[PDB]
Amino acid sequence: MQNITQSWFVQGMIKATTDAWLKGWDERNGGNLTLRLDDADIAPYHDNFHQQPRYIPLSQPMPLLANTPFIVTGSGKFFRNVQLDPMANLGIVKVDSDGAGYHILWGLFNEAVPTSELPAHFLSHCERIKATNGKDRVIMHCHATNLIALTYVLENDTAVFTRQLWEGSTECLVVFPDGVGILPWMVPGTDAIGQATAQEMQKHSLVLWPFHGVFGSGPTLDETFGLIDTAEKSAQVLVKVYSMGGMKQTISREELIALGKRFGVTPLASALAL
Amino acid sequence: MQNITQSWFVQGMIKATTDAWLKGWDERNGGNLTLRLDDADIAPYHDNFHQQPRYIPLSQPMPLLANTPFIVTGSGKFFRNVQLDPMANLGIVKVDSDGAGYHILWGLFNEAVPTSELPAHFLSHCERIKATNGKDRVIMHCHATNLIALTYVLENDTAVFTRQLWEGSTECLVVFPDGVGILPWMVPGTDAIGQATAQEMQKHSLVLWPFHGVFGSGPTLDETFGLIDTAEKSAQVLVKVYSMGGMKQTISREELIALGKRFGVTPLASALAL
Amino acid sequence: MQNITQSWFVQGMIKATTDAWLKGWDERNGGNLTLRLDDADIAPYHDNFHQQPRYIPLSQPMPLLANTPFIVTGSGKFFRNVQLDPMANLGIVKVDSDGAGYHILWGLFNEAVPTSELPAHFLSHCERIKATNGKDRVIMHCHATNLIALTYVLENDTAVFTRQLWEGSTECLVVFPDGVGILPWMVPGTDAIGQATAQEMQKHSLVLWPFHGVFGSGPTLDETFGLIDTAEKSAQVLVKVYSMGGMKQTISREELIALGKRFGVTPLASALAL
Amino acid sequence: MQNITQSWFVQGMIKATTDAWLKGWDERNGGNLTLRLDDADIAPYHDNFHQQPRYIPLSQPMPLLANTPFIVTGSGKFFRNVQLDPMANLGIVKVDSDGAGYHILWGLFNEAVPTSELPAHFLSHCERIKATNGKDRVIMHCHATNLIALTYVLENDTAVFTRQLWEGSTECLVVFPDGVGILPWMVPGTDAIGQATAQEMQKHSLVLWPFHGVFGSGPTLDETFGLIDTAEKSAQVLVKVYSMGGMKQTISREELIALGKRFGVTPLASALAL
Ligand SMILES: [Ca+2]
Ligand SMILES: [Ca+2]
Ligand SMILES: [Ca+2]
Ligand SMILES: [Ca+2]
Ligand SMILES: [Zn+2]
Ligand SMILES: [Zn+2]
Ligand SMILES: [Zn+2]
Ligand SMILES: [Zn+2]
Ligand SMILES: [Zn+2]
Ligand SMILES: [Zn+2]
Ligand SMILES: [Zn+2]
Ligand SMILES: [Zn+2]
Repeated sequence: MQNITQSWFVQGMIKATTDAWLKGWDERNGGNLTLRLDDADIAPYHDNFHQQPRYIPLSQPMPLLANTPFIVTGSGKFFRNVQLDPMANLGIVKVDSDGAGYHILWGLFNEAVPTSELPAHFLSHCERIKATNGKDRVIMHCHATNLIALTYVLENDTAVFTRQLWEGSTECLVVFPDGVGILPWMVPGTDAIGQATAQEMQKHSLVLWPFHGVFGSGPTLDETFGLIDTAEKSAQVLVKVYSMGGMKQTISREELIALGKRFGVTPLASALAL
Repeated sequence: MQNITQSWFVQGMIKATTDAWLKGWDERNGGNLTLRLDDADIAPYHDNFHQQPRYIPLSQPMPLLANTPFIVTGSGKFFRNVQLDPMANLGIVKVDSDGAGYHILWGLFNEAVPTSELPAHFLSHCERIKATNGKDRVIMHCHATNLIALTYVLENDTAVFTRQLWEGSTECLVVFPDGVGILPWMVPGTDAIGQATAQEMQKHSLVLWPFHGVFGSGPTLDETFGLIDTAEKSAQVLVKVYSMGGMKQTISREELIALGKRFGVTPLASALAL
Repeated sequence: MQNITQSWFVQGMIKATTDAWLKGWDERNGGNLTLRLDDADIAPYHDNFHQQPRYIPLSQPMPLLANTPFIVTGSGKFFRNVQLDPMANLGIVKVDSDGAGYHILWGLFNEAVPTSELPAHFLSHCERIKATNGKDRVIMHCHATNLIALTYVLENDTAVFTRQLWEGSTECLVVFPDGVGILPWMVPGTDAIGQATAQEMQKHSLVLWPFHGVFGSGPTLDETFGLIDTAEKSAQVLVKVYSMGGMKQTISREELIALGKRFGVTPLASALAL
Repeated sequence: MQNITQSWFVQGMIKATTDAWLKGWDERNGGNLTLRLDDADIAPYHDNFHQQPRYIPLSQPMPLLANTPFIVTGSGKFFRNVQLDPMANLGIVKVDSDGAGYHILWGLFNEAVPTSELPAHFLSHCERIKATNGKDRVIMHCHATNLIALTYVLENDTAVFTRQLWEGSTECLVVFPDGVGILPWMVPGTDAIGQATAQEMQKHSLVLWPFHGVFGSGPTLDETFGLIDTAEKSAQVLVKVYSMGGMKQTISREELIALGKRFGVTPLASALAL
């Protein structure tokens, strides 16, 4: 075809990672981004693939993802660098017929260790597929600065934290009416945190990791980035308000109820009851 | 002609939306921008228009806008993306001979729903035309971060809020001597908030929506952006000052009076009396 | 020659104004920048000049500036736009043989009112020429955000304010050992504020206008920008420290004395005595 | 060859300095960056070198660096300008056979004074070579804003300061398990501060200079920048948290212990014991 680096999905991965870098959310190798593709996306470019795509087994088979391709940021790669060398910093993988492993079709020098966070991402993709009847395609982790700061000062409780974010920008209830699930602090990279995050993804499109960052899902790169950006903007507003001594006034429960009815969403009951 | 994407007004819309994106004012699809044009602006490009421009009725006819073209950001579009694909994210519309509806001449894939916020914008354009004897041409809504934060901590009163913004940068009284009208919180997208905003636009070039954002008017894209940027800069200064424990000294009433006389403006009486 | 827009000084004016825009210091038409040139800079380009350069008298003759060319930002122009259209937003002027007026050689559509702030700038250039035996060539005014915020919370006194800025970054005493002169608030654009600023320029390379901004001088665009940037960086640090409850420790008088001796500067006595 | 300005190491120096400029860490001539090269890096370009490379003696011979080339930012140069004119703002130097001096092979107009900070950098390179069995190649000094602010409000003690940075982003213990060494304030540019910094570099990859900035080491430009960026991001989070009234909850000692075991690092004992 044209080269795969000019494909919609490589260009989209470059845009999202670069935008997140520019926001200050992705120091060093902090953050990861995975996008579920279709065969029709990657098929024109198959002669650009690795001659012998490396195979990586999954310890935990995921048959819901059989035969499914993804484009991913590599483990240890810097979001800042994706724009400079997408083939070095991104990979295209395809899960096998059994969901027992994946082949690295393109990128990452055909190496296994830059795909280390994929089994955790894959667990969350699976729960988002089920929760959204296949609409969601993206899992994005970043170190969203104000959301992180808030985890040191707000109660790390889904209802309470959700409610404050809803109050901090009018749009938030409409963008994430299901709220933001808040886990306990957990050691990153473990089976435990991957399972716990996927469990929260059953009920929320946003999950926070206290003293660490955020994990979001959505149907497209832009919608997923925009979801995170909306929560982080509210957080930014809140950090300013709290630094000024706290809220003198805010959006009321009654107003939040009226907002949800107008926009035809069901706000998370526990956060709305506060 | 040359292509319409290189026209002064498409390029100007790209600049304004991109600049607002870069300021952090327009997460996701937050914000909207409409610019009133003349027939002479768009006429050279008419063979670039949609073959059969889609017609959208206005529930509320606006004869003051008969035969008037505009360029607009689409409903649901991201300011960040305007620079990447102006034809997808912007539309050119023209109100009909009766003010009873508009045709989508260009952009937006000739679709109706990305023009959903136009009847509210149009109500404010009408009041600004009358208030400025036709000089004002732009309505801009964005989520200006520090202005939003201030609505949680200052009294949401036109006089009081105006006065603080005037104190937070010397230029402000000269740039917006008529002040900043502050509405109650209202559900967005409703006839109620569109009418209420237009009512405030009779008396002010800036209107704030508590816990949401700002709505500004002016004669050009740059002047309208600059108006908002001036208020938001003052707000940024104020958030820092309030975070440091508040004002030790400030611009006095007497100084604000002297400033207005030198620059030949009439400052809003209620804000000046404080 | 090559076109004058590619000249070192037009390119330098673009860089400085653009960098200041990007810092957030120059909303709207806030700020102004003037650079003293030599005839040898502009001579190659004389056939690019206005056919009949417009003449503007100076109410206050300045014979020290006889025959001297400058490149300037226009009155009412936006720093953001200089990069897009330097000829519209910048002018080259040359003071006449008597210092009684200046000709607009290039730019600004050969119009007088975008040169309105020049008589004030010229007064400060004159005092900086005398104070530096002709080394200083630049006067820069901008709305440096943290410096502005500090004028609401620190005593607006040269010694006190200088001392805090020296404490807020180790470099500051070495970069501006003569300190920062602080005026009372004054109505901008007046003969009074222009004279008062020039009077302070006799003793300091930096002057602050409370609740407004900063005015700096130096030998080159980069050194002048860097001077302002150094003070503003210290201010940024200070705003954070004050927002966190104030200094637990700081640079001592004894340390500031040792710093000045090592770097061979004489720190402003009043600020050092505190 | 191709020109040396397109070499990996000139391009890398441009990227790192530009990125640091954009972060706000390197006002004026604040900051310095040195990268240890191999002969094979520079050899293709030798006919681009100065005809007669200037020789600069070292007062303190450093035989560990005999025959070793480096690329460096010049003394007095602005990080902002490196991208505009790398040959003016960068130099390539090579230490002689005895470690008694260095030749300026390229850049800096073959002048001595823009290499003034090299003997201090070289002392730290020597200790990092020994501490890392030759893996570390980069010394970077910058004025990282939030780290600087924190030195006015936290105890300037290695253990205490390290512990807070570890708490302010989960990654930090894994990225700098050896902690951040904190010196007393010292007059910059002196033999004393260069020796003291090198002494701290024996035990830490990061050193802070209170009321001034940070000094980091690592194997590549990206890893060194990323190290600093990680500490500075944590600092940014902390400044927000402290401005909001302090931590309500944080990462516990027990959690930090579990984190270090999972990632196979030995956290600095004193910081972990708190
Ligand atoms: Ca939950
Ligand atoms: Ca009003
Ligand atoms: Ca003085
Ligand atoms: Ca130590
Ligand atoms: Zn992470
Ligand atoms: Zn709960
Ligand atoms: Zn809005
Ligand atoms: Zn009122
Ligand atoms: Zn000004
Ligand atoms: Zn005094
Ligand atoms: Zn330094
Ligand atoms: Zn200790």
